[PDB]
Amino acid sequence: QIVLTQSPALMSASPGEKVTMTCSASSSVSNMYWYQQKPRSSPKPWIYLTSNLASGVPARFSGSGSGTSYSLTISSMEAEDAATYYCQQWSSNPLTFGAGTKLELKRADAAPTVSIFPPSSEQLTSGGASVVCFLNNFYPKDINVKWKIDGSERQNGVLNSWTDQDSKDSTYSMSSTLTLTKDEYERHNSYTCEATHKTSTSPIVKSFNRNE
Amino acid sequence: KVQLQQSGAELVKPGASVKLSCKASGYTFTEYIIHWVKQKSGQGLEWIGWFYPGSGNIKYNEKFKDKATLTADKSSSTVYMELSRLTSEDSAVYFCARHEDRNYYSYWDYWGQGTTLTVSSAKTTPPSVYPLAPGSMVTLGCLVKGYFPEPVTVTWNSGSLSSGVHTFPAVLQSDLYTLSSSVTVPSSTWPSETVTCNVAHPASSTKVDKKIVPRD
Repeated sequence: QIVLTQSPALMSASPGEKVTMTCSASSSVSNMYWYQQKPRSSPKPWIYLTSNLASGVPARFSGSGSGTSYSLTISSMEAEDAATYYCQQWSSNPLTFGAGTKLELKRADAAPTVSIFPPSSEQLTSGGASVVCFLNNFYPKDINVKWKIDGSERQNGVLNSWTDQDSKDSTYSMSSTLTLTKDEYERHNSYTCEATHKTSTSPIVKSFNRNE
Repeated sequence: KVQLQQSGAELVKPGASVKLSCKASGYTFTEYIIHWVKQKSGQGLEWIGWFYPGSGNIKYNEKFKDKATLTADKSSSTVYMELSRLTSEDSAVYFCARHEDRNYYSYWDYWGQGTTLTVSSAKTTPPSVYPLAPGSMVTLGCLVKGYFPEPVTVTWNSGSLSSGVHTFPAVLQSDLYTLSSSVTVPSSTWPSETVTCNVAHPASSTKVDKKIVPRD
């Protein structure tokens, strides 16, 4: 039943850097068990019996605790280590987990490649208009999208979605959608996708016109 | 080799029941204990109970005492979990896991993938697939809007375009899911050759291929 409290869920670490996660428990516990989980995948056992290291795991990982505060430590961070790590307890009943800490690969900050798309001729024929705007391959994760039509901020009707970190280059990507009526879209002229990122001292703009 | 295989994703109306199955193979069924875990999409893990075949011994997480029933076939080496009186907050991904019977020096060494139960009154809905062409490196994409059951499948040229692809997670615009996918290819590649995104929504068995064409 014991409540398991984990350290900063959003943790950032570059290759080489040493990482430390801690799992705090509400009541005293005999041993702690850690698991790893990848983007929508079955969680695999990582560290069992407080510090034994399960089957599959590199020795750069290490467990410790032996009390009411336990910890998982990576000595040398690597790219294949980005994941969410959970801590489980076996001592009391019922069996409980932590909330999880999502480890993340810190790398050089990259600016996004922005692309905007007018509605397809199919969507208009069925009475509908969706202006998509892709923001591909950037770091860090935090970014804001600002839509503009005829030079004014469209506040509602927006729709954002994020992919997880890329296993190759460790960047993120973002799809922003703007769904309008076929009639409301066939009225304004300029459609701007204004994106703000920490890398640049100005927002990256991609716009188009219906009169094309 | 040890393998645990679970039933496919499900969509049930609130109130009814569902029977999730975990099929073991490659090891003696009556030597390991099967646990069940719930992970509401996004949130963390939660234990529901265990089942030991042979003794037929059960022990539910006492939150899910009235929610779940653990049975087993044993002739097929298969553990069952039934959920009854389903509501909206039962929508989650359910795992099964294996642990040795008399060890203590063991762990949950093998898991059997997820099963994404969806509890909703929404009707099963095929998707609308729209191509997205622009107007040195050329980004394309297609929009998949207005489908419900989940999930969908997006490839480009039957999987002949793998790298440089970004398929984005779905979101509910109103009470239907919308998904977007992108591919980036050299200017020499397109529009001089065909690009066709392939969408498959298995819950409705639709299978759609949309050629990306430049505009007039």
